[PDB]
Amino acid sequence: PVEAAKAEAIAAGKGKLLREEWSEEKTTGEDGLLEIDLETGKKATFQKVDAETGKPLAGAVFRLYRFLFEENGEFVAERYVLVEVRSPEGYEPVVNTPIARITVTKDPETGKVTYEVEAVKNGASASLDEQPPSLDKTRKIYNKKAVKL
Amino acid sequence: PVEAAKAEAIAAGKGKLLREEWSEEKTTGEDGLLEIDLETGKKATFQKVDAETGKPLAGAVFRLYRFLFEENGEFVAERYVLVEVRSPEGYEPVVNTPIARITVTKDPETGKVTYEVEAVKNGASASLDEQPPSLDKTRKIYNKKAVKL
Amino acid sequence: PVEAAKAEAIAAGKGKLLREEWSEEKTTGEDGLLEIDLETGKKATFQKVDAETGKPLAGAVFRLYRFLFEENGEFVAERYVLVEVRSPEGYEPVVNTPIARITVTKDPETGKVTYEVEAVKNGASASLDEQPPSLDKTRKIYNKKAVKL
Amino acid sequence: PVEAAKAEAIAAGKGKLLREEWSEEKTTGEDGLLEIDLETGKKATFQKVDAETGKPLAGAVFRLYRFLFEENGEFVAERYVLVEVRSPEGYEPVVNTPIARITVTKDPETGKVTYEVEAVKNGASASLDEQPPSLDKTRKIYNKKAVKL
Amino acid sequence: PVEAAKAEAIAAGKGKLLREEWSEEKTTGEDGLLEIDLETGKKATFQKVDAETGKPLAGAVFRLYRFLFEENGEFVAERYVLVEVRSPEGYEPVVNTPIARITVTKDPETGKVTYEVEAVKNGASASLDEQPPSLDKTRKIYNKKAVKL
Amino acid sequence: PVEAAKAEAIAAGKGKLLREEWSEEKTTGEDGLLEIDLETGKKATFQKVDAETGKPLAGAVFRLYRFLFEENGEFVAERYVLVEVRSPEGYEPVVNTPIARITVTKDPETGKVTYEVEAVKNGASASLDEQPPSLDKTRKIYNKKAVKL
Repeated sequence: PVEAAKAEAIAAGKGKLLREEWSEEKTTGEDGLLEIDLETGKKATFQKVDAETGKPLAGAVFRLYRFLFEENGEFVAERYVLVEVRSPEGYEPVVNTPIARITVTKDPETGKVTYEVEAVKNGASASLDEQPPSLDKTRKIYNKKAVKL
Repeated sequence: PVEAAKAEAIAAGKGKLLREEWSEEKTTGEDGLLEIDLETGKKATFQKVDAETGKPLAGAVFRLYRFLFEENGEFVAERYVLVEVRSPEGYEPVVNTPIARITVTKDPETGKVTYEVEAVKNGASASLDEQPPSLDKTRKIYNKKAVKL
Repeated sequence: PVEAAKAEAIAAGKGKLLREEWSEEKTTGEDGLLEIDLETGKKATFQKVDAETGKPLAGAVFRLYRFLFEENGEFVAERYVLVEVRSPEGYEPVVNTPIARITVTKDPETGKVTYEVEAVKNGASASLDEQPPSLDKTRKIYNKKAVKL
Repeated sequence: PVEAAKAEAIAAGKGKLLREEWSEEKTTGEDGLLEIDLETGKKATFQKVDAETGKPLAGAVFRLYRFLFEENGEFVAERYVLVEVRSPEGYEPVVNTPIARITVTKDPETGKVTYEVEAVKNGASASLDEQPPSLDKTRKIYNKKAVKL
Repeated sequence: PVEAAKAEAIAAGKGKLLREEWSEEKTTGEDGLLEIDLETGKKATFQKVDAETGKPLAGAVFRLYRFLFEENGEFVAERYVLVEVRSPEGYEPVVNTPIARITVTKDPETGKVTYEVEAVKNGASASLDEQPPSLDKTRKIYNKKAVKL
Repeated sequence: PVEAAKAEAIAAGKGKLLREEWSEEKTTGEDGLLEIDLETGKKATFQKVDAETGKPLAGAVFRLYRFLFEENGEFVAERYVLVEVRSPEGYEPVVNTPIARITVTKDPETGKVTYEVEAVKNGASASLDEQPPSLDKTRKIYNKKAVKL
């Protein structure tokens, strides 16, 4: 979990680990919504939905890990990793699996904050949707239901 | 190992990682006993026994990891994790698997030290016994022997 | 990856984690060569070769992780871990698997730097060769090709 | 400066230094006002005034230092120290002198944030006013003007 | 205070700061005694006495600062610094002045703990006595009384 | 010393302290020369000379402190501070006084290393010369001799 999150958060190039932080475990409601507030104050929105019906799912537990890296001995990178702690009941198990990666890159020539959301390419019962990496719209997360009999 | 120990040690709520420490690898003797001395000076006792005969087992290697967390931006939590490095010879392999979790919670209203021992719910050849979480008695650890032919 | 590297780097005895560092991802060329420059300035040479033909392999991605440990509350240990990020195309997958461990032990009685290269005993499609642990010669790394049909 | 601020910020009891942070140097305007935003979002207001006429003073440079302490091995204390970097022109010199100390004590039994503002008892040309230690009103800071001839 | 203690604690050679810790403020009783317990468990004894009469002095406030240094990129040095926070009433003021320095040097060839007590050569109203630097006997600290009229 | 060096090294803007390092105490020879090797490998040259005769001075003790700062929550600043530990014998005392400040600013748009040497504006018996802030030439340091009778 914490290191798999760290491996997805580590960027390309020389680097150093400065801080490991995490939020509280959040439980999705009937709207399937997960609102994570970054340190900069921006809200990144995710939605846990059924991979077939698209119905929003309650009972899914998430946790957001925050990593601070020194990059190239010149910058401080802030990389977030969203982890699904528990899949919703009746759905295929997703225990401590990273889903999304958020990179906060501040423009050096006096620019505003820029956020970029990537997906973790790991075969699991849950996966982030495919969309241009920006915080404009809500990013869906699909969960495979466990078929009985 | 170190992060699986960290994942079991991370509590519920906002948190930050402050320190990662570990003891020396200890090898159980014929009494099967493992005495771990916490930073507070208290001795937590564990016993490696056969899951069927109950005989105490020698040759099992353990290591105790100590994690310091900042919880809710107000407290410093000290969470220990016992890890079995190597199962005893002739027994099913248990390599770098967390077994127990110890939480040191000091009462804020001028209270003494309180210790709470939980078990790691991970299907493995070794597992901690079931008992009220207190350092009153010795907590057994059961190991499954590898049957030949 | 990062913690599996940390588990191989942790030595025997009381210890504490001080720093986690990593280099840039390096891609082996047609010579199969991987030159890693330690903090002391010494060059450790590795070569990615086919486990059968011995041909040097290009396209393999490596990353070197550096860990600083306080050992026994008296010394500062510097332990490197070489990790293969991606196996060369057409070869069996080796994703984020530690391969080698390098220990920098400086002689306390005013001695020069001494380097010791061990191998990670984990069954994988890639493995370090067998040789006395010293930085005298190039240490080969064997990769199993994926046979088609 | 930084350590004199640290000495005023260190509380009574066992303690450890976790983080040293500081804000930007702020320059008082014609209103003499200095608005410092703590990490919790609260605004502590100070006013640089003449010790005799009471006129608000511009040109005074301040810097706010933030210290994180582990107290008694159980809590994380956040102690702020206001430092006057440069006195206003024509006034007696106050170079890198601590003035006020702010302690953020969060009630452990699920209570809101409580802030307490103390003064540094060091004989200098500038000094904080005397008032109950709370963030209800603006705390004045008096500066002694340099009389000519 | 904290940095003047750090300057006396910094040894000769390349070094790095790892941890800053301090004990509680202790107040000398009628016996003038100050018992400081190092992390290793040893007790270093000091006695605050009048520089002329030799009478033990009560009301003196002390604080022990503990510094952890990485020395020469090979060792972890533990350097203590005793600081007199307040001189006893009726005696010349000694505010936040370092007095003694304690170095814990563990023998590398499997030797026991060795402690060495030096004095801070700073002209002040209080000063440590002169004695071979070992924890065998109680080290006196002399205080100059303020003569009236 | 260490904090006075830190105060001169702290730049303008939001900041955080990451590391405090120092070199070995160096003693100037008959050439008065002091060669400090930064972490980047560049050599900054200083020369201790008499403020009147200009004769190079031996016996002066220096120490170079290195500070790593996080600036504006985006960059990692490396600020060096040269401190004169002891003035040469027969010269006015200069004990633990900062002299020069070196800032290593790497150009963000893929530029080489740039070094800038400032002087500490503190009235003392020793002072750095006046020259454009670059590592092109040797920067002299003037020392006032103590006149007898």
